[PDB]
Amino acid sequence: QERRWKVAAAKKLVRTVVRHHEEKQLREERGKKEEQSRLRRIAASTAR
Amino acid sequence: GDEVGALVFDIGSYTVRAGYAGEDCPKVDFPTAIGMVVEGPTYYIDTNALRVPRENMEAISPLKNGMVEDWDSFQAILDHTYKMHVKSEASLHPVLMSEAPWNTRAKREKLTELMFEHYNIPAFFLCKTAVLTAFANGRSTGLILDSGATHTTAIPVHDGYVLQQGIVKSPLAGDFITMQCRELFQEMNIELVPPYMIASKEAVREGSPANWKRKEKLPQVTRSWHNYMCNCVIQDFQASVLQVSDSTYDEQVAAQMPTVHYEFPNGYNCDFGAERLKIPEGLFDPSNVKGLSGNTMLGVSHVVTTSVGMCDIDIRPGLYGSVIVAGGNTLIQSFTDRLNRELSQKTPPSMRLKLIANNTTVERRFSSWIGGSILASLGTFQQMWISKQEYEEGGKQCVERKCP
Amino acid sequence: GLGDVRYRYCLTTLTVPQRCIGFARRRVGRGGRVLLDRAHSDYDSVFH
Amino acid sequence: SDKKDAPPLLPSDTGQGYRTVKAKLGSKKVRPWKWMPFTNPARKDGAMFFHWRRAAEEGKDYPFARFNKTVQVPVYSEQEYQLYLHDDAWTKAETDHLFDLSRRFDLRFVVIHDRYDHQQFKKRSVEDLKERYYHICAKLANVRAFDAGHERRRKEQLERLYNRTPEQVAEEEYLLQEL
Amino acid sequence: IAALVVDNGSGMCKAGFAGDDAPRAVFPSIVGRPRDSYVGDEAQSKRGILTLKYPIEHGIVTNWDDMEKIWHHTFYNELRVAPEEHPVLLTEAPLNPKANREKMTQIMFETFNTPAMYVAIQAVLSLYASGRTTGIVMDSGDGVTHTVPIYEGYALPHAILRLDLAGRDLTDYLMKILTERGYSFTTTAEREIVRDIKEKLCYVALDFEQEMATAASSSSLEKSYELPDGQVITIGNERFRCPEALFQPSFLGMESCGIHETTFNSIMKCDVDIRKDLYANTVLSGGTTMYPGIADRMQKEITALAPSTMKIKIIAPPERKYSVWIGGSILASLSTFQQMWISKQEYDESGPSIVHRKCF
Ligand SMILES: Nc1ncnc2c1ncn2[C@@H]1O[C@H](COP(=O)(O)OP(=O)(O)OP(=O)(O)O)[C@@H](O)[C@H]1O
Repeated sequence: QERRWKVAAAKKLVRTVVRHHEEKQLREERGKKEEQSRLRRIAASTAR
Repeated sequence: GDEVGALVFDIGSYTVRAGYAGEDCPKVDFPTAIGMVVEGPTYYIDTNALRVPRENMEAISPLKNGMVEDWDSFQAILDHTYKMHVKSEASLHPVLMSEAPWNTRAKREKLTELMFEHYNIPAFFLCKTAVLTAFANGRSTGLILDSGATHTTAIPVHDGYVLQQGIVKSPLAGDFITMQCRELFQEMNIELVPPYMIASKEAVREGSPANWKRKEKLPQVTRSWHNYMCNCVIQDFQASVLQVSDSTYDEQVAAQMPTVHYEFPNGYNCDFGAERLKIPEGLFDPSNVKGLSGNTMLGVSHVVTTSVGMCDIDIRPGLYGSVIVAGGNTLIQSFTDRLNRELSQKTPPSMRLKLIANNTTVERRFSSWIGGSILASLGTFQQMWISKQEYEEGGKQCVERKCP
Repeated sequence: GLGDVRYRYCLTTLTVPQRCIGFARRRVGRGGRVLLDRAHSDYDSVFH
Repeated sequence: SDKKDAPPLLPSDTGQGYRTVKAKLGSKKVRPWKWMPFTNPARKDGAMFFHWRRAAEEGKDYPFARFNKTVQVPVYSEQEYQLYLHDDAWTKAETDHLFDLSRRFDLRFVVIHDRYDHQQFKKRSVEDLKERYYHICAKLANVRAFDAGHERRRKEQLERLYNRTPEQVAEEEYLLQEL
Repeated sequence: IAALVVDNGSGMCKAGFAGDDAPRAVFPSIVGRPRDSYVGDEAQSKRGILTLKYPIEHGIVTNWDDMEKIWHHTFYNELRVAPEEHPVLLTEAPLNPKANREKMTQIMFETFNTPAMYVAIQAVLSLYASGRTTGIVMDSGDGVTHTVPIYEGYALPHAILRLDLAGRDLTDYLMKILTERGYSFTTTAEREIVRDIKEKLCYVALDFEQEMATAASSSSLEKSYELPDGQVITIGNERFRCPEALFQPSFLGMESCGIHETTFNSIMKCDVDIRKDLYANTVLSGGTTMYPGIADRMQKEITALAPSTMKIKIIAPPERKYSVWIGGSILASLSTFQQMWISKQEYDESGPSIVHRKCF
């Protein structure tokens, strides 16, 4: 049972870490895209 | 709290498992073989010093089917184990060593002599590899099918004690399959480049003879060492390619099922069809094999039936409720289910017959060591160890008075 | 059934993670820690 | 063991985040554990081993000594065998060997017979040893003041039923239930 | 509040707070006994009145008083934090004996009165930094090199291989080659200058015999280096002959297989099924695994060694030297990891063995 718990816990923890990394990368990509769109909207507001 | 500073050594036919009691898995797993050079055993130990090619170095095995063949080489194996892998001087740690039930009692005595006198460990104990394999699964009533490289055996255990005379020994083991794939290589002409020379990968498509080059710096290597390394290569082949038919081997089914691909070290690659299914049938039926096919050869199902029958019915029903398969040869793909059907036919299903599930490489090879780890940390077991002050007479009288 | 005397899993509900975990039985591992084992029962989906 | 199911559930304190339990842990401290040598009273020879304990229980006693119970064995050396523990087929040597072995294997008769030395003594079946042990115990009880044959019939009945060839197994078991 | 991530290297101790991207405190794991007691930051300056001991050899703690002092320095000087108020994440070399982990738990909870602790394998933390579910980790640390296969984050202990050469003995071999050059570096200070030379200069060649031919034909390999004593030297052929020792330990004189060969061995020791996935995910961690070009030399080597049918990918992020600490920080920052801490209650009731019940 301890081996089972440790395998399952290692699986869950490593997959949560992988999730952390993927969410982090998606957050940086989203931040770059949002900054681009924010500058575009400022340009739109001034042109408007 | 039930633990002590116990080390569990489990030396089988292929690799030595050394680890601390309570550990889920053995700490280290390095092969039984060991290197030699001219002057005593001027030496090379594990998978890291046993593989680099060397000027006429020769490789031998201090073990054979589990019985010790050279106690000095065994002592040096243990010395390196302690020095590096466990890296703790042995003077403090209780140890329990696993010996095959058919190993001689005199060899147990001599092993105890070596252990206590030379290494001066403060405690000791012995318990058989089959006993430990059944120990891992928590089952008093169990039947064990141990099958390493050099021997395949079936042994029942009840009340934790082996039925000492109920031992079945069958050379139809990992080495049997390895010889079968060796003759396969010869018949269809695999040239077995050893990985330790190759320095280029001019690979080729299916069937073509791959190109490559041998490293100029290579020195001469004794034939035994090259034999060992190519044997390891074909062991990898055993693991990768071999597959076992669910039912009795048939040619049309064996051809129908999709082939599989294996690539060799030098870039040579080939596809296997019915031969890989045919080969383990040789274990399940020695007759079809070349040479090693006399009626004297006993297959897996016949082995289990013989082991079960030789013991009376006061425990045979217990054996029915649990069939435990361990060792290397049980890892051949779809071996366990084939064995299960085989016994379901051979052994009358009229009464309650169950297998016991265990699959992975950790669970089969090291189940012999896992049982030892279970014992070593057991609370009640702490009284059983042969102490040094006890050893003074125990190594002779109580190494049997105590360890059945 | 066959009436095995040791595999006495049962429905259980925790308090902090208050939910019916399914078939689980209690055990003491090394160090005196009470562990709940579990089954992956075919009833698993019914516990929504 | 298991049947390939969800992993075990373990006790934990730092569920949540060690911001809840910061206070419950900071206000207390641990009992100092030590690696201490002990000798189990269950050991006939006073050997000593190490293990982890609290340094306040050091050398107290080994709780597993209460598992060290053993079952009794009869005694005879020179005249009790002839006077009370009489025998006409078993020598004193064979009886003593069987008794020492039964203590070895704690009156677990099957593995007792399994060991029973077949080349220091003539062969015999498990139930012979069982009934002889019953006889010796009865004699000891008298001085210190269910049926083996049916068990042999057992062994043979089971052997016949199982050695039954598969087709006959099926046919008879049909005949078994029909009436 | 924050969790303390203390990574105990084999000559380099890294510390910081969980969630931080880099280890704030990095100080050599030196401890010196006068001819008081001082640790690397001050010990390295106090050599004249001091004799220097290392508490970690080959990643396994040597003696526990010196390591106690290393941890005391870490906390109270480098981090200034109170151990009683922060959870502590400790990292230990793979294949650390049970007694050593238990003693680590004992030292932490008893002497430093930590509320919560965890001991994690360095290789698995490096994998966490890489961010791959399964992989094979080549960690040429500060005093030893470890090849660790990991499946689903579970390190396979049977397949882990130890080869007893790494940055330190490599620096010693560089000292050998540098004496061969005609210079002289024997003192501890001179040894550290050779260490700086190694950091600045050397690289792992793509081809050994080819680079011998190039060095013989061309003097371009020579580069100049400035010493503390004021003079200047030039380093050429040595820039890769010492790193070349990694793949041919015979150069060191050690009688074991090279880094790539040992990686092949470790891969073989694993189950055949997952070998392909391990091949796809090879992670280079550790201090001396960050030589330039080492990744490509490995790539070619284990493309040659491995079956050509399986894609070998070498993952060596630019800051792989701290990858173990970054993995520790990621692990300590996880909400799911918080349930894995060893609390004061659990040590009090279960003792040092608790480290094995929930902390592998
Ligand atoms: N995938 C595999 N399937 C089957 N056999 C394998 C596989 N990989 C390796 N083997 C071979 O199987 C054997 C592994 O078991 P091993 O010899 O270590 O058993 P053991 O526990 O020491 O027991 P014994 O006493 O029977 O030798 C070796 O021959 C190894 O070469």
